[PDB]
Amino acid sequence: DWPVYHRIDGPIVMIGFGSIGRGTLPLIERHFAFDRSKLVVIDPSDEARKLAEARGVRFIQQAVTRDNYRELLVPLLTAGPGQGFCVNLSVDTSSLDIMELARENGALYIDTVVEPWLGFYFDPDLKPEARSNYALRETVLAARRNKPGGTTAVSCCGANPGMVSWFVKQALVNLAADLGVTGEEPTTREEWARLAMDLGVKGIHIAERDTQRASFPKPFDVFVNTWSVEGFVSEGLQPAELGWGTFERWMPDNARGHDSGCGAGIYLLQPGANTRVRSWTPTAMAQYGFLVTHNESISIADFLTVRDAAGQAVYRPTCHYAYHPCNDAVLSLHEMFGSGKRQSDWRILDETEIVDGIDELGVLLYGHGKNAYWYGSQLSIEETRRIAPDQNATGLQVSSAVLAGMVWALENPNAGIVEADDLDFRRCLEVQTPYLGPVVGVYTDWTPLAGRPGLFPEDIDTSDPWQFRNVLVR
Amino acid sequence: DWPVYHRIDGPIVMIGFGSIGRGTLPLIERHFAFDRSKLVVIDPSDEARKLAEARGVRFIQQAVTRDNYRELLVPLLTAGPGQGFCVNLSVDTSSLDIMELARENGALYIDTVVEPWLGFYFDPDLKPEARSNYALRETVLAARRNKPGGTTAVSCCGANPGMVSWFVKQALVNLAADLGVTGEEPTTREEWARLAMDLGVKGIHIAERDTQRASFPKPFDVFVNTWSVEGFVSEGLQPAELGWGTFERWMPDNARGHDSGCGAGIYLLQPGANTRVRSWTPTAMAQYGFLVTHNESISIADFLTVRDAAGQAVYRPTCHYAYHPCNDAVLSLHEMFGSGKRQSDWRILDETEIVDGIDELGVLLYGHGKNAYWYGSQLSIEETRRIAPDQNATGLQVSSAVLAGMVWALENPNAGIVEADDLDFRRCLEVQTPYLGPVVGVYTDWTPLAGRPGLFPEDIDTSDPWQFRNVLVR
Ligand SMILES: NC(=O)c1ccc[n+]([C@@H]2O[C@H](COP(=O)([O-])OP(=O)(O)OC[C@H]3O[C@@H](n4cnc5c(N)ncnc54)[C@H](O)[C@@H]3O)[C@@H](O)[C@H]2O)c1
Ligand SMILES: NC(=O)c1ccc[n+]([C@@H]2O[C@H](COP(=O)([O-])OP(=O)(O)OC[C@H]3O[C@@H](n4cnc5c(N)ncnc54)[C@H](O)[C@@H]3O)[C@@H](O)[C@H]2O)c1
Repeated sequence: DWPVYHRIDGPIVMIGFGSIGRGTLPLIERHFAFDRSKLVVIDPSDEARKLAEARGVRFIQQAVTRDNYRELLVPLLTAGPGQGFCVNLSVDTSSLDIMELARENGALYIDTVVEPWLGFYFDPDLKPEARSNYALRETVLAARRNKPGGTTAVSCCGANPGMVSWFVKQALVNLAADLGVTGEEPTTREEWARLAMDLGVKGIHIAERDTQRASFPKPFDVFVNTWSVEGFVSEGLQPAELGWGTFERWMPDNARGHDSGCGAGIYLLQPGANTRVRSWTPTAMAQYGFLVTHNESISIADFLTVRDAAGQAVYRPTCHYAYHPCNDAVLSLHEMFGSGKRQSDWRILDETEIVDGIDELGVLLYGHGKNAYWYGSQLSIEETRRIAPDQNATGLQVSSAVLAGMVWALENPNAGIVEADDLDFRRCLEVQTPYLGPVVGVYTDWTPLAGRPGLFPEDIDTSDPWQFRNVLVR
Repeated sequence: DWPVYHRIDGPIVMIGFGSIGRGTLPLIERHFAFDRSKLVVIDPSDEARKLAEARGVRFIQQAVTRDNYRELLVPLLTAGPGQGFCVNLSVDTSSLDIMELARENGALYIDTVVEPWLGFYFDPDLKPEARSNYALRETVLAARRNKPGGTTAVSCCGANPGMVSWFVKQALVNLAADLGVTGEEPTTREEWARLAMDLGVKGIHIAERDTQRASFPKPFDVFVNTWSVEGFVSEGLQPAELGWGTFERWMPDNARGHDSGCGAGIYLLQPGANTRVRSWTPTAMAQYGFLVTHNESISIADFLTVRDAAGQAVYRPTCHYAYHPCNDAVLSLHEMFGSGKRQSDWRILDETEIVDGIDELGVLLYGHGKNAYWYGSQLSIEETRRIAPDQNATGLQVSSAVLAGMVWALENPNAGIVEADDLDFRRCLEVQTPYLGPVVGVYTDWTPLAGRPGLFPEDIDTSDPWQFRNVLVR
């Protein structure tokens, strides 16, 4: 039967009960020991309230805001007898501020995104740079520098960001092994970074194809998705963003860097969900992905940076999302950008509404001796239904990653603010793998120059197929 | 009961029996008197053969080619008694060569496209300019100059090109009435061009939204459309192309003109089916269309050109396609361009497969005192099934236009080579309108600058919303 990993000795406060909350709650109940009355869910939605009442869980129907979060969360997280756990799966709330509050009060914390308080994403007085995930991530890095160590808080530990950081480490180990390179696997950041450099990894796509289909066709003027519509549109409207490799020799005219921070990122002055890149997955083969900004695009490139004695970067991989969402979400983006405004309505596909499909989610390492290697999960909706309730394949990859992060935080409770790249990737994947369906590594000889140039002139670099110049759809 | 317009006493030679041929044959049998035995269908496919045999129509299973078309077609065209009619609804055949052969033998001719002999659309030695619909149309204009008058041959008389020319004339008439512009209805090309100028029509979109949906979801690696997949992909991979208005102040860097010809066009060094434009239809409201090359983009702009004494163009409207095909076709394009190659299979949706939807097809006249005016057909699949067999709503708009052109040609059989713009639009709409469902004119305050600029800097022209600079998706 199911492993019980740990006792939680205090309140469990779940903030948000949308698609990921609904998928995560049963895993928390499944895999942790605690008094049922210790758990409470906070969400402003009536829909969420009715579901929570049906599950028999405590529910507080309230939006967490800048104005009320201290008054609301501090008593709940410190109810005792010991250390509680704040599980933040919301939108419109500040990850940074709630995280800092949890840490001040000795409660563990996990989220799946660096979310700002409501109002941030569409503030007209904000420059595009300030709306970037690079900038949000830097607030977390600064918080860590200001308060090193202390109670563990896990930032951005979903499927992506989150799990895919663990896939990158496993992929690097697999590439090395497949070359006949034997020896101790890296243990430090510097060793991982040098492994990527030594293997000649030029860059990484977070290469995803969602093939989940609904029993009903896409309705006119309804945005459809397999996870948060609000969250997807939000990130989709942020600037296109990528971790920027040292091998790159070209960037578009509307690309910009950053004055400060870890130094690993650029962004484009255009929305990521209307930016296309040429990419590849085992089931899709060659496909367009959208260049949607993601925390791990920066965090992985940062993690895998090799610096010289002077502190200058001598190696860093390119890293970015290449997202092909479900067909109805592709159509939803076409409708939204085509109308110049958000649809009147939206819906997230429930498992009962999905006829078939998978969420194929992995990391595509390219530029090395075997050209390209994809490593990740091919979780189907059929398998999902067999092993976890109240979610689709997309949800389960995320909720199981939150599970793994919670297990790691409980096992390593004095580690301070950490990213998915900081966790024991083997332990996390050990906890998560029961919920990931097939997990496979696949080589391909495909490159962004396959079939090019065609019948029109193209600005391409034939000496280096994986240059962003060739990947970006222009 | 249905009107029988004329008796056809000679052979009726239908070249091609795909989606449009299948929809047109029943209309021909319905609306003309002739012995069924004088009908002959020529198509290389087994599928076409089985369908023709089921209809009891003579069938020749041959591909018409540059090598055989004279030997194959001349005896069919001249079998008598009296004048034959060549109804050309094929792919991979030269419209020009077959047209000249019909004329040389005294047979009437109609088609729905200026198609080249097989090999042209992907000939690697052709310059982009030579692959343009402008260049193909010039071969027809040259033929007309070379042999003025003579037997009627109707070039490009489907739904679009074809019907939309008649919609432009009716729209201009409606606009004049609404804008209070006085004068007699134009009766010459020169008078039409002057009316468009006097109304201040800056440009015209062929503004289409197809909402037909199938009872099955789009299959992976299958291109799905409501009409010719081969024909759609061929034109989609031709350069983006537009009739170019005198009001335009900007063209993109990869835009090019023509050294010779009528002078009304430009093209872009990129495929039209992967080129988006901001447009509008009554059912879609604001939407993306694809800037797919079309004969009427050039023919309508050329037709509405006003010249001074020197022969210099002083007024010309912009004119181009702004096509939003059915959702499964939108997905098919994303798949094809994302993979960089055609799908391994394709299918055209049958009326028996379509669960609902319309083919909303009209002309959007803009820049005048009432901003924009859309005029056209909103034909539904439900209505289509009630009034015509063996076709969906897209098919019926095309087949009924072919019917109209055939009636016109019989009533005007010595008019020489003509385009849809040369036909009497009232007579043609009188024949076609019973098959068009609701035909409506709608005004809108929408412009391409609606909601712009937004979150990111945009290269827009704020002085004139309808500039191509604002329409083209960059
Ligand atoms: N790392 C990853 O892989 C990953 C994957 C999916 C989702 N996410 C993130 O997880 C979060 C949730 O995703 P989802 O699919 O569950 O979203 P969702 O849209 O389905 O649900 C969001 C929930 O948050 C609630 N909410 C809104 N304002 C709130 C407030 N002030 N306080 C508390 N709750 C509030 C809503 O009522 C809703 O029920 C999002 O922020 C999303 O970006 C991360
Ligand atoms: N103006 C318009 O509005 C409009 C609209 C639709 C279609 N069209 C055009 O009309 C034509 C037909 O469209 P469709 O939907 O019927 O196409 P389709 O693909 O369904 O059918 C094309 C037919 O042509 C046949 N064919 C191929 N090679 C041939 C040859 N060498 N000789 C004779 N026949 C041959 C095929 O076997 C097939 O049955 C296409 O060229 C298309 O572009 C125009």
